[PDB]
Amino acid sequence: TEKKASVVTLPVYLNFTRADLIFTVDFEIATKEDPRSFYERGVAVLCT
Amino acid sequence: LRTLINELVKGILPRSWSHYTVPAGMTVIQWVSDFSERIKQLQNISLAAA
Amino acid sequence: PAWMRTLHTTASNWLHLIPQTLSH
Repeated sequence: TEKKASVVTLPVYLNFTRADLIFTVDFEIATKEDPRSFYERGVAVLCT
Repeated sequence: LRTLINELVKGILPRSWSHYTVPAGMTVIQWVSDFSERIKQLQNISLAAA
Repeated sequence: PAWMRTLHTTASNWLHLIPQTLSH
């Protein structure tokens, strides 16, 4: 069903160096969060 | 043993010890703690499986 | 040598911290 116009795909990197991608997670955005701003601010997830 | 002692004295993580991927510039004193935590988790997993 | 004693202490501490069992 595609996205929901309020969903961001956040990468999950192994560590802070972000040199190894583990997988991807989809998160809904609250308020008026701009998916574009999340992409530009380098929002991510680290395993450690 | 000479090479391993040299690496330990300079505080560099031994190359033989490094078998799982780690962030660059990671010293041995924190590598020991990380490996200890990983071994603890592995023991919990193995105990649950057995 | 001081390095020898300090490395002995560090390795003993590491042995204490490192767990000693992992069954397949």
